[PDB]
Amino acid sequence: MKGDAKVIEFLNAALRSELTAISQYWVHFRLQEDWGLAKMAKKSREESIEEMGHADKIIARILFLEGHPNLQKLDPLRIGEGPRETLECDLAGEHDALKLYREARDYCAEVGDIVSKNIFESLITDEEGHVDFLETQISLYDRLGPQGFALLNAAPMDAA
Amino acid sequence: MKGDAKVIEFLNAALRSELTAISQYWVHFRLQEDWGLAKMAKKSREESIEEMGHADKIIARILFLEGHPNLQKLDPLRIGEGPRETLECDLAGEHDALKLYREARDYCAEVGDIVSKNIFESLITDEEGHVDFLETQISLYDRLGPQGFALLNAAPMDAA
Amino acid sequence: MKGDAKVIEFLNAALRSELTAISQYWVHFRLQEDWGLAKMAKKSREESIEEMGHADKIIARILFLEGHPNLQKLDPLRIGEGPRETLECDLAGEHDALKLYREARDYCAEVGDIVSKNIFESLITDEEGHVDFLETQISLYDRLGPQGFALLNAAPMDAA
Amino acid sequence: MKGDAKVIEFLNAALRSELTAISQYWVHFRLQEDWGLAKMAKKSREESIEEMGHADKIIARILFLEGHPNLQKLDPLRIGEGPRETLECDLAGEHDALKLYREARDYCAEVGDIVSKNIFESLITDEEGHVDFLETQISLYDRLGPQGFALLNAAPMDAA
Amino acid sequence: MKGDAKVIEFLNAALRSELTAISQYWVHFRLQEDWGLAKMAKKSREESIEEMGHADKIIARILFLEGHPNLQKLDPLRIGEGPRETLECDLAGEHDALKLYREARDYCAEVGDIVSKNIFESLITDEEGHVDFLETQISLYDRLGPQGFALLNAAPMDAA
Amino acid sequence: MKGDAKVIEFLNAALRSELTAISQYWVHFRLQEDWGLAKMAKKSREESIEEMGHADKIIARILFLEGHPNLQKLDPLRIGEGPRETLECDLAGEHDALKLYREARDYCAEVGDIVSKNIFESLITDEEGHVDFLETQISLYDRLGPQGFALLNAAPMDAA
Amino acid sequence: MKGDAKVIEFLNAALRSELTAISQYWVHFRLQEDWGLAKMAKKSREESIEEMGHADKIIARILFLEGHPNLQKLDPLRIGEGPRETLECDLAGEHDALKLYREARDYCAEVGDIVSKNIFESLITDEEGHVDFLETQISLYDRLGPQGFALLNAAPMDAA
Ligand code: HEM
Ligand code: HEM
Ligand code: HEM
Ligand code: HEM
Repeated sequence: MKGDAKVIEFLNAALRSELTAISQYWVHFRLQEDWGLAKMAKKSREESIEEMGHADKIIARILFLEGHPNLQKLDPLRIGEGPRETLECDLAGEHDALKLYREARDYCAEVGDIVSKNIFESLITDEEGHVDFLETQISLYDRLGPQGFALLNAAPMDAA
Repeated sequence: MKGDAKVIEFLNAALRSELTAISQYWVHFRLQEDWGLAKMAKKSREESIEEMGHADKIIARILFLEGHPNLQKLDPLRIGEGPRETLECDLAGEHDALKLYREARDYCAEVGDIVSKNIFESLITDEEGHVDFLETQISLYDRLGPQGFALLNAAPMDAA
Repeated sequence: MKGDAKVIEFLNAALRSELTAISQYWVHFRLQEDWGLAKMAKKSREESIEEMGHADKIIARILFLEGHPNLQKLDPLRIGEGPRETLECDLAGEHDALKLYREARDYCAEVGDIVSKNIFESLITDEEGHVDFLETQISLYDRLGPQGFALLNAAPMDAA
Repeated sequence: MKGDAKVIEFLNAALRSELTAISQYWVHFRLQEDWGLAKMAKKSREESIEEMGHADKIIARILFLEGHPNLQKLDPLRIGEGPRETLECDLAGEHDALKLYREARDYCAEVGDIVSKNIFESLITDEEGHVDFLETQISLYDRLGPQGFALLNAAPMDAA
Repeated sequence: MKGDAKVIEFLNAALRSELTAISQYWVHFRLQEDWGLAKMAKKSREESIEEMGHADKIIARILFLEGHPNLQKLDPLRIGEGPRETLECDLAGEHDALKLYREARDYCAEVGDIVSKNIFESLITDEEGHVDFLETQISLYDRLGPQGFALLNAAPMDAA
Repeated sequence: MKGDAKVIEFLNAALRSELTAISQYWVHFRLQEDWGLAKMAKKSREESIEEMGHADKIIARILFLEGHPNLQKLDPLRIGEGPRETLECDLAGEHDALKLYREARDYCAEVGDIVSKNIFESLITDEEGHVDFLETQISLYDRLGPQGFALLNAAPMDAA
Repeated sequence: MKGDAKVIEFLNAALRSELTAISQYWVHFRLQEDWGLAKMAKKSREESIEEMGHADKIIARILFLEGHPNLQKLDPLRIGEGPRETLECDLAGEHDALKLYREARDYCAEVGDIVSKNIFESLITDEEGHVDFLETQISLYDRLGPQGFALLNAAPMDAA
């Protein structure tokens, strides 16, 4: 089914946004793992794998609309150099993604592409979910303090 | 453990090579799925997920050597526009990767980084495995013919 | 139990014939596997393992008759360079073996070695079984055609 | 993948070495069985089947490197005429094989064929394992004495 | 079905041969048991029960051919007075039986009694099996020596 | 199999290094247990038992090469007097061991002792694994702080 | 609980005695394994692991009494060069240990350290157990003779 050229552009931009999130979360997972914050690390791994799912879903929609998925580049990565910074960087990436999705979503509605519109409403919904979580974690980070938060998310020497 | 600067460079190049393979295989999976060649598609999905594993393994080694993993860019993608071309493109990517790995591997040996050396020997071994498979598939493609090969790797209308 | 010198000669010739078949079938298995004709390959592997059994059985009979089993040489191998040729080469080897077994069998009867005679009748029976199969496969090969036969005996990319 | 002509030569020589071991072990199994040394016989059968595995593995590597596996001939067989001699003959064959493998292995390294190199390191490792075992058995043979060793490896009249 | 008078004669002679073997094996079982060679004894018991089966099979064939089975007498028994002698006596009895069976077998063939012929081929086959075993045991006896062989086939004081 | 005198020297040095690690880890386990840091203690016990395995493996290789394993002495022990010091002492011991293994490993390669070489590559790989872990733990120790780290690795009064 | 300085000295001497036994038994296990005396070897492995338990128990008591466990040295090792010698060397080590334990035990009683006293009574009891066993084995060794004993404790070629 031939799709609206601009909807395809939006989908490809969202895809690039996702590919960026995937790598950012995965690096954070690895980084957090090496810091000994296993519990924080597992969450990052999960979020990265969630984005992989979004990316796949989007690539399929692009092909169906007869466009060409472009995974050649990523937007700028934001790698935190510490526990709190990674939360900040991930949150920063979510806000940019939500901005982009709300925009794409409005355009899909205007052009009448119902299915593509709902995909963005679904993505918007998932991203607000991550935002909710990160905000709660950042809030808990300040309340507990650097050491306390690290303790809560660290693994004992005899773990796994 | 501080690592040899050039070993880290090689690891980051191998990582970029892998991130490229991951996306190339995934696009091929999606493309093959839309062509109705489900069986060919599932194989591509598997190979893409194998590369994801390699990438993760490499990022961890980089962090351990105290380097910084860089997933900001991918090498040029090779997207086939048909069944046979995708096999060709994937095979082309394997040869470039093997070339790079044999090079990195020699350098690790020369510098004495035993563990990093074996990682490249492991990657070289896996890639020769994929090459073996692709060559057999390309050979089978020419023997069966375009239609015959597509038939062998297609899914009936009542599938899954 | 001391056996008839010539029966032992026949047994050693049959053994050499079998050792030849074992290797011919095994190479064909490997060759067919690399061609992507897995189903054809599995049959060759089975036949090779059947011959291994015959060989073992014959070596035991030779030792019992107090002779010396000689596995130092094989008769000329017939390696096909393609699907149909391998069927032809295997069929060619069966005919030579049957010829030899019918001869040995008559001699065992003449000399009165009942048990050795039945072993050759058993071998003759198994070989006629393989001949039956190969003839049916060759016939099916011509009916289906090169591509069709290869298709029927090929494995999909997502196999095993 | 086209391979180095000399690596293929080495692989075919190793193959010939293995085909030789297979038959030597199998004859020893049969011989030992007729002597009533069932326990010694079962070990020989196992070792013969191990070599069969090595041979298969090597034939596959040869085909992948686009060479032609040659199973037409075997190196000279060494058939012991008694319990201790068979141990000696098998040990003699191991030393020749190890010599050949260490040589092939060095060449693979020099030419940079990593995978083929590791195959020879794997074979070298397995062969040193058999050598270890045989040396321990020969040592135990002299300590126990001909009759004692035969007793330890013999089966009672009511066995199996 | 009225049978050939001479085939019936042969069957009755074979029967007498078997009734003889049954008792010879059973006495040997008992003797060996009293000597404390339980493992040697169990084998003799098994062989005796095998012959019982042969005898039954033969009596049935005789009745079918409308002849009269005669179990009134046995051929001369051969009772060994020691471990090795019993093996010798049993082996001596096998050779006489095989001689008789090969003779009966030829006659059945000449007269065209197919079924009776195969019975003798079956008996010949079983007897060569026992001969094979006994020869291996006698060989093992000389290799191990009187004491060693007795040890291998003896039961500990706390057995069964 | 007679081995290279100097390879045996290296193996015995590696053995001494391992016997040292075994006792150092075990004392640390006991010490940490008495401090109430059960989780830290269990990890030390595991590492000590890992080294026991290495030691056994090395003693076996020495005997095979016909050398004489020498477990009469240990290198200087490094007993920490507190949580962080034990991590430091264990890390210090790993670096010395890696130094020794890389040296032995190069020599095995030079002399062509393939199997012994791989044992050192295996040991080097395991030790880099422990180093990775200890570095992550030391890093986590400074991030959490003395009290926080002790808390994370301590057992409640109602434990086990 | 601060302990009697001399009790701690005795405990550390007993510890050194045990660390010595551990290594002596383990070397004997390995040696016996290479000789092909698997059954004798498994017993040595068990005894070595028993001593490991004693050592651990003693180190814990030392720490509780606020002393410092010293595993830096071992008493002189006694490595037998043959089956019977290893039994002799192990027995020699037991007698020295018992001598030391009876001495430490008396001192603990005199000073009133009840718990430490019972530990030595427990060790004395276990050691007399090993002595009982070794004496029975040495006696059985002379009764059976070198070859007979080796036979009883050897493993067949098809073992494990
Ligand atoms: C940044 C590089 C990537 C890394 C490090 C990575 C890592 C992983 C790993 C190791 C898994 C296996 C499941 C598990 O570990 O629990 C996984 C699964 C998956 N990845 Fe990736 N991945 C990467 C990129 C991608 C991208 C860009 C795509 C394709 C568009 C993708 C799509 C998927 C999907 C859909 C799964 C789920 C598979 C399943 O569980 O059935 N991944 N990835
Ligand atoms: C020289 C004469 C040979 C004899 C008498 C012999 C005997 C045997 C026997 C009795 C089996 C039958 C299956 C079983 O026991 O489970 C076996 C298995 C096997 N043989 Fe042979 N063999 C011979 C040669 C070979 C050759 C030339 C190859 C390949 C180049 C080979 C490779 C194997 C393999 C891979 C198996 C394993 C089957 C499995 O576990 O799936 N054999 N052989
Ligand atoms: C000469 C003295 C014989 C002795 C001491 C003897 C001993 C034995 C023993 C102890 C059994 C009892 C069942 C069992 O153990 O399970 C057995 C089974 C048997 N005997 Fe005999 N037997 C003798 C003669 C015969 C004869 C003359 C025949 C037939 C002509 C014969 C045929 C059989 C058969 C067919 C069985 C198998 C039963 C079954 O498995 O269903 N036996 N015999
Ligand atoms: C001198 C060299 C030593 C060697 C070669 C050695 C060997 C072994 C082996 C192979 C194990 C591994 C686990 C298993 O087999 O299940 C074991 C277990 C054990 N070892 Fe050692 N060991 C040595 C020294 C020690 C020392 C110094 C101690 C303590 C002071 C010790 C205490 C133990 C304990 C308590 C276990 C029992 C594990 C359990 O059952 O939970 N070992 N040792």
